Amino acid sequence: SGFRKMAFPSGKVEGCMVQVTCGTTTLNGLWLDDVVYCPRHVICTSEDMLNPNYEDLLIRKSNHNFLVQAGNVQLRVIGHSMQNCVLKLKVDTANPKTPKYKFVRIQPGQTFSVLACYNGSPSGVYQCAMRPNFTIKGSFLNGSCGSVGFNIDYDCVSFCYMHHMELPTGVHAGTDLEGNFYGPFVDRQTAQAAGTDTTITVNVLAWLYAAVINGDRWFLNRFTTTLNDFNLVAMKYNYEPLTQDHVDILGPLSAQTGIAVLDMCASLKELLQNGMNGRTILGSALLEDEFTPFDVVRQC
Amino acid sequence: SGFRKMAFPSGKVEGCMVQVTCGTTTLNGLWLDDVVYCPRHVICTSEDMLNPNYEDLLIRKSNHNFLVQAGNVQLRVIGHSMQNCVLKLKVDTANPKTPKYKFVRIQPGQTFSVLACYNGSPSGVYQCAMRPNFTIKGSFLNGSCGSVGFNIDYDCVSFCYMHHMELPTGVHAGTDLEGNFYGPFVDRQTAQAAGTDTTITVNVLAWLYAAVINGDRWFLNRFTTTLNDFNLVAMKYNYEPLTQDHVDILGPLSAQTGIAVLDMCASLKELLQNGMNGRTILGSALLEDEFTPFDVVRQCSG
Ligand SMILES: *C(=N)N1Cc2cc(F)ccc2OCCCN(C(=O)COc2ccc(Cl)cc2Cl)[C@@H](Cc2ccccc2)C(=O)N1C
Ligand SMILES: *C(=N)N1Cc2cc(F)ccc2OCCCN(C(=O)COc2ccc(Cl)cc2Cl)[C@@H](Cc2ccccc2)C(=O)N1C
Ligand SMILES: [Cl-]
Ligand SMILES: [Cl-]
Repeated sequence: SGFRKMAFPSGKVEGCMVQVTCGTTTLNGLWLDDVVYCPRHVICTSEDMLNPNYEDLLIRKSNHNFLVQAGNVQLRVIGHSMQNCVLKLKVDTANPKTPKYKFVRIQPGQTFSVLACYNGSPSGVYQCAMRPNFTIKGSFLNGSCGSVGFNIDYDCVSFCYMHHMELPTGVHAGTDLEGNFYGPFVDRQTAQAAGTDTTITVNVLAWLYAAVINGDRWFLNRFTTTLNDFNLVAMKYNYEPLTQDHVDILGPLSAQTGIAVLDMCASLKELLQNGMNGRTILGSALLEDEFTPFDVVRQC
Repeated sequence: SGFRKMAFPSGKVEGCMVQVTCGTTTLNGLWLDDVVYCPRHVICTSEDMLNPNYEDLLIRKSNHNFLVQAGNVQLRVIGHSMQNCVLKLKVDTANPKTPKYKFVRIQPGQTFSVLACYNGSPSGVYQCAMRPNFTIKGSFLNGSCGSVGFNIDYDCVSFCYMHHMELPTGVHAGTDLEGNFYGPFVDRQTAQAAGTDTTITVNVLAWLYAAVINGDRWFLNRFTTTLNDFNLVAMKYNYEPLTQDHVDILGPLSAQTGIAVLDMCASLKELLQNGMNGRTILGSALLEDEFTPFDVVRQCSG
C-alpha cells in the first residue's frame, strides 16, 4: 500500500550520461551507441545567443572543438551534425552500457522521470508531468542542460525529453530526442513566455481513484454527470476538458473500483463547485494532477 | 532553479538487488560482496508469523532452501546466519557491481531515497522521511519487503533502511541494515499501530528557505521571535521542538538568504496561527516537512 510520486529507477540512464564541453559551455550529453546527444546551444557563445545561426556556427566547428568526457575517459569525436535543436556528436566508441531504448514524443498531461545531471554527473531523479502549456516544473542548476526525461517499459528506456531552457519565470522547456521543442519555444535568448497553464483533469480523476483504492472516500457522492456538464464546470476553473478518450483510459480504474468515470467526475465537479473544506485527499490540500491513469495502475 | 522532491540516482543500488525465495515467500535481497541481506520473516509461513520462533525455524532451514536469483542467474548459498531481524545469506560469488558503501542508522526527521522493488526487480524510486514515530509513508506492493532506503555521499552509498512491515494504518516499518527495527515494532503478526506522529519543524523551515530562494516570500514578516517562544506554539500544533542544533544546520540557508533562523521562525509561527489564506508556498497549500536542510542545500546549491 501507499502512494508516492515515484520515478523510474534511473540506473539504465546514469550509464549513458557524459560531460560535453564546447568553448565556454559545459553541460550534459546522452551517450547511446556511438552518438552523444546534447543541446545545440552548447556551440554558442553567450553573445551568439540572441539570434544564433546554428547552421553557420556548426559548419565553423571542428570535431576537436568538442570535449566529451565519460567520467574519467575522453571520447574522440569523429563527426557532428544537427537534427532540429539537438546536436549529435559521433564518437569512436559505442557505449557498452547502452540499454534497449526508443525515442518518443509524449503529449501534455503525460509524465516521465527526469535524471537531473550536472556536468555529466547524475544528481537526482524525480517525476515530472508535461504541462498543458508545454513546460515542465523541474529542478535544475547550472550545467543541467542536456539532462533527460524518460519512461521505462520493463527492459526498454523511452527517452522523451532533453532539457534546454529556463525561462525568466523559472519554468523549464526542452525538446524531444529529435530536437523538436515541446511548445512554441526557440533556442535563442529572446523574450519568451509560456502560455496559460491548466490542470490535467484526467490525472486528477486518476488520483481520486488512487485515493479510493487507499480507502479515502469522503468526496464520493450520489450524483453522476454528463461530459458536457462536467466540462462546463471544469473550464471555469482552468481545467482541461475531458474527452471520451480520457474516459476510456480511466476504464481500468473504473472497473477496479466499481465507480463509473462519470460518477467520479461528479465527485470532482462537486469538489470544484463547493471546495474541499479543509479536508485532504492522500495527504494533499490541493487536487493533484501529475499522476496519469497509467501511473496509478502501475503503482496500485 | 526549481524545487522537487528528488531522490538520489538509484543505479548503484539497482546492481545490488536480487530475488530471494524461501518456502512460500518471495521478496528482495541486497547483494553486497558475498552476502545477501533480507528480512528474516522470509523463513516464516503465514501461520508462523502469529508467534514465530526465528531461531528454531532457521535451524531447520538448509542453504538449499534459499533460492537466490540475480536476474536470470541463480546464486549458490553456502551459509546462512541471522543478524537481529535480517538474514545474512552467504553466497559463493561476490557481486561485481558492489558499490562503495556503508551501513548507517538514521534519526527521525532524516530523509532517504527508497528503491522499491518487486521480487528482485527495481520498480521505482522516491524520497521519504523517517517520521518522528519511526514510520515511513512509503509505496510498496507485494514482493516489496527487503527493498532498501539509502543516501549517496558523492561516491559512497549509505544504506539506512530495509522494508519489513506494513501497518494497518497503511504506513511502513523496517530496520537498519544491521537488522534493528526503527521504532517499537516487531516482526510478529500482532496488533501494532503507529504512535502519534508530529511535524518535523526544522524541515519545514528548510522548505521555507527553499521557497524564498525560489521567489516565494509573502510569508516573510516584519516580526522576529525567540526559540522558547516559538517552541511553545510549536508543541500546541504537534510540531517538534527546535533545538540550537537545528538553528546551526540551517545556518547555510540563513546565510545564503540573509534571513536569520529566528526571523524565519517568526514567519512559521504566523503561518501556524493564521494559516496560508488560500495562498501557496512552492505550490503547496500545506507545510512540507520531508526536505531536510541538507536536501535544500543540495538541491538549491549543488
Ligand atoms: C543549462 N545548462 N542552462 C544553464 C542554466 C541553469 C539554470 F538552472 C538556470 C539558468 C540557466 O541558464 C541561464 C540562461 C541560458 N539559458 C536559458 O534557457 C535562458 O533563457 C532565457 C533567458 C532570458 C530570456 Cl529573455 C529568454 C530566455 Cl529563453 C539556457 C540556454 C538557452 C538560452 C536561450 C534560449 C534557449 C536556451 C541554459 O544554458 N540553461 C538553462
Ligand atoms: C513484504 N514483502 N510484504 C508483503 C506485503 C506487501 C504489501 F504491499 C502489503 C502487505 C504485505 O504483507 C501482508 C502481510 C505481511 N506483512 C505485514 O507487514 C503485515 O503486518 C501486520 C499485519 C497484521 C497486523 Cl494486526 C499487524 C501487522 Cl504489523 C509483512 C510481513 C510481516 C508480518 C507481520 C509483522 C511484520 C512483518 C510482509 O510480508 N510484507 C509487508
Ligand atoms: Cl497541498
Ligand atoms: Cl545448511
